[PDB]
Order: sequence, then C-alpha cells, then structure tokens
Amino acid sequence: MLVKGNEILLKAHKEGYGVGAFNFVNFEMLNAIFEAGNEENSPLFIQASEGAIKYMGIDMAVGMVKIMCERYPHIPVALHLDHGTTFESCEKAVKAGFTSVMIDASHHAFEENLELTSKVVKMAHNAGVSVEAELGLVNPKEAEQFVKESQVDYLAPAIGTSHGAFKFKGEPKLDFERLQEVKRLTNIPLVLHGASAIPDNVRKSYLDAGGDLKGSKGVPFEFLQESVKGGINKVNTDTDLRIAFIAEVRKVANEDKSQFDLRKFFSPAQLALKNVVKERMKLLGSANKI
Amino acid sequence: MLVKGNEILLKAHKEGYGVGAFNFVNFEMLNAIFEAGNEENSPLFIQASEGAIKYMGIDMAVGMVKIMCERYPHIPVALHLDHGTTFESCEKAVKAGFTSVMIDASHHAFEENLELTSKVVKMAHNAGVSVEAELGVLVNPKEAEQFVKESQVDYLAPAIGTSHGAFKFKGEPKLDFERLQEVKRLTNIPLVLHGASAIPDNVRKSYLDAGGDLKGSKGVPFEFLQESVKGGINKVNTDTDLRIAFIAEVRKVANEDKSQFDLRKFFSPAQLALKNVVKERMKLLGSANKI
Ligand code: NA
Ligand code: NA
Ligand SMILES: [Zn+2]
Ligand SMILES: [Zn+2]
Ligand SMILES: [Zn+2]
Repeated sequence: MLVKGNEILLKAHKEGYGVGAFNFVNFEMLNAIFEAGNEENSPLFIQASEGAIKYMGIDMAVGMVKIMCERYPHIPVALHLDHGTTFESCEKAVKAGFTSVMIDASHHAFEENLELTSKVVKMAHNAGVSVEAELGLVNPKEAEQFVKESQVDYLAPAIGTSHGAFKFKGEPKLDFERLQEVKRLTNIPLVLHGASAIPDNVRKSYLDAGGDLKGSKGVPFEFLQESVKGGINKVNTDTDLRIAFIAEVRKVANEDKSQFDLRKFFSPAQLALKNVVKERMKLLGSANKI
Repeated sequence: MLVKGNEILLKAHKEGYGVGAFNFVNFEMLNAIFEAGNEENSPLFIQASEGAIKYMGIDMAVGMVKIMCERYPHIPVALHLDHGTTFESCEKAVKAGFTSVMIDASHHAFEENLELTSKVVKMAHNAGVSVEAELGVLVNPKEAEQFVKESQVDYLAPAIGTSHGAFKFKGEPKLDFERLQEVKRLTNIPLVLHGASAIPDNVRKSYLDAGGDLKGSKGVPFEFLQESVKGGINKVNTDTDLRIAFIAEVRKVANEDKSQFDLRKFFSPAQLALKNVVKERMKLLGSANKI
C-alpha cells in the first residue's frame, strides 16, 4: 500500500540498493510504472513534479495512485512531491496525501536552504511524511551539518548530474569519492537527481521514429550502479520514460496516417515505458525486494 | 454529482433537448469533457466502452470519474457503460459504480433481445441504475412499443440510419426522421442516437493539416443532429469527433518539433481541441445552460 518514503528508503539504505523514483503526468505513465513494479517484484517511488500536479490536479494525482495501490496492494509505494519550490507547495502535498515531499532550495545559500528545509521538515514530520532536500558540487562537511540540523530524511547531493537529456557535453563522470564521504558523515539515504541514462534501444526508437535527440546523452548504466555502490538509494528517472513513450507515439503517427484511436497510440507507448522501468529496477537492485 | 442516467435524460425528454454522451479512454479525454460541461453549464453523460474499461481497468474508470465529480459537484453526471455485450458485463459495471448501462443485443432476434434486456433491467433497477437497449435493419416502431413496455428499459436506441465511425454515408446523408417520430410517440421515453459524430470541417482540416488521412469521411450533419433532437433524441453518442480533434493536435506537435517529448506539450493542445468540440456540441444539442 501507500507508505512513508523513509520506510522504502531505509530498507534500501540498510541493504545497499537503489530504488527508482519514476515521474508520471497521466494514467498511462502511472499504469506502466505500476505494472513494471508488479512484474519485477520491486518497491515503487512514484514522483509528481509541481508542473505535473498542475496538469493533473493534485486531487487526481493522489486519487489515481490510491486506486493503483488498491489494484496492487502488495507493492510498497511512496508518493513523492518532486522538486517542491515553496513551503506552501510541500504543505499542500502533505494535506493531499503525499507520503514524501522534496523541497529544493539548493539555489539558495546554506543558511536559507537550511532554514526553509527545517521548516518543511517540522510540518511534514508532524503529519507523518518524509522529506527530501537538495544541496549543491556538494561539500561533505556542510552536508553533515545540514542533515543533523535539518533532520531531513534523505538528501540529494550534487555530484555532477543535471535534469534533462543533456547531462554532459564531454566525458561522463561523477564524483563518487564525494558521495562516499557524504554517505559516511550523514548515514542517511541519498538521492541522485538527473539519473536518466537514455538507453541505446530507447535512443534508437526515438530517432527511428523521426525524433531529434540533438547531442543529448545521460548517465551510463555503469555510473548508476557505481552510484548505488557509493550509497545512492533513490534514483530519479523521468526523461528516459518520456523518450521511450513518445518514440512509440511518433511511430504510430508515422506508420498509419488514418489512425486516431488513442489506445493504438498509447498501448505500445505504455509497453516501451514499462520495459524501461523494469530494466532500471533490475539495474538498481530493487527487483525481488518485496 | 454522479446521478442515475434517467435523472438527466428524463429532464432532457420532458424539455426536448439532447445530452451529448461522450466516450473517454483516459484522463485527458475525461478532463476535457468535464471542463467543457463546466464552461457551458451543461449536464454530462460520460461513457466508457468495454474496450475502454479493459484499457483503464473498471476501478480506474469509475475512480477517475468520482474524482472529477468532486471537482465539479454542481454538474449532473451519469457514468454509462457503452455497448455492454453480456449480462455479466453490465452486472460488473453496476457493482463498480456505473449509474447507467447499455445492453446491446440488437443483433439477436426480437425475442432474445427482449429477454436479455429484461434480465439486465431487473438487476440494474434493483441497484438503482438505468438501462439502455438497442433495436434495429432500421427499427420497427411497433416492435419498439412492445419492447419498451415488456422490458421496462429506461431509454432506447432506435436504428434510423447512423453508424459508428468516420464513414457513415457513402451517398446522401439520410436519417429516417419519420420513423424516429413514430418510435417516440409510441414509447414516450428518452431516445438515443448512436453513431452521431459529425466530423466538423475545422476538425477535418486540423487532422489533414497535421498530416492525417480521412478518405471520404462523413458524419451526421449538424442540421441532422438538430432535426434528430427535435424528433425526440435525448442522448447523442459522440466518440469519433473527440478522437480526431485530439490526435490531430498530437500529430501537429510531433510534426512541428521533433525534439519534443514532454507529454504535456502533446496533450494540453489536444485537450483544448477536444474540449472545444464538446462545448460546440453541447450548444448545438441544447444542453448548454441547463444546470
Ligand atoms: Na525529488
Ligand atoms: Na451507449
Ligand atoms: Zn532535480
Ligand atoms: Zn535537482
Ligand atoms: Zn452503437
């Protein structure tokens, strides 16, 4: 059922594996994510950004997730506010039924990031909700201080990732020795943002359907595994899903100009998304952890 | 709020207007339909086919609608099983929370159609749910009178020359309006028009400008939809129009930005185009400003 984000991530912290945190914006993405979790016997972090919540309405975002939990009552599921920008945003998500909220004030200085994060934590913990924060590259000693002062449940340390399909213009590399240092001093679950890899087969599908991925590329599979070894426990994944989904939508549009049955577009798009999720669960080590 | 289908259609029947019955298969379709009803102050018939229910899961089909009703509690909404093919399917819909169910046995003989329809009615009415059936081969008005009286069905879909899909008329648009009037006077219940998509000219242009192909497509003219309401049609099944308007915008976004893979950029304009189709249809049929 729907559980506190910390319940899932504490396990992954103790046993040293990574749980994927998969964004959704509608029913098709959510269904494919849940089907993958059921087929790989993996716990699920379900994420909604503030833009996705505006698109769906927060009543629908939580409502659809609750329905899916009743459909697969054996899968541990956390519903996570992705990149909350204000206290009030995190507070609205708590009242709506989210079991995990992230407050992104990494763009602020240490002192204001910590003051706002601490405010979110108090409100959230009062309602039984776990909190993620961000910091950053990261400096391990202030991370130690940040975590102890804020009492946040998980932390996203900056180690060389960024959202989108365009992660590194040159060689891909992440500062894993910084990560191991953060992990030691904080001893809490850690979060990797911008962790989409753009698998080879997903890139092929998008470009085969006439898509333009520009010079985009993401974290190699090897560096996601090394991140988990370093102590990452929550791996944010979104771009990979969207590319795999829209590749199939473009394909159907191209191959049959007379097709306007929505299910003919989105049934193959769901399957491609679902396979990206299933492979990621195995890569990160959360398969068969229910 | 979610109400029995008859509560909406009996009002439409008494006052002589039509209520669009709009199919959905996912959240985007459902949201646009509800926004159209809110903006035109119109009651809503929300329909799901058996295929749509398989795609969504009946728990999600009903659950999404109940969330949307809480979001717009002032809008009368019926949740209708479209083209139920078996008693068991209609019974599952009743148990899940549907407020209206259609049993389509029109391909069976009259006697078998009546028997199955009557079985569905008894189960449905015991649960507080309204029932649609279908007759027609064009409908036989005298069969309809007997059918409605023996079955106690709440509304009837008489065949008068329409059909599902974008290719309804090879030749002249033709609907047997005389037959419709006879059925209405003999049955005196709300009547349903299936295959009622019109394929507006702007929707067709949109689909073709996006690179789509509609070879000789042809729907029910707006004037025929109005004539059919004047004749006693109170429920107007609409699906194809919604899908063409929706996918037209999906095709357009794909064509004009090959680097776009944010789903919202595809489906926000698609929702708006679908919503606009629904708003115009609500005004055409006369359910606008009836809340
Ligand atoms: Na997050
Ligand atoms: Na129907
Ligand atoms: Zn991020
Ligand atoms: Zn971030
Ligand atoms: Zn029909």
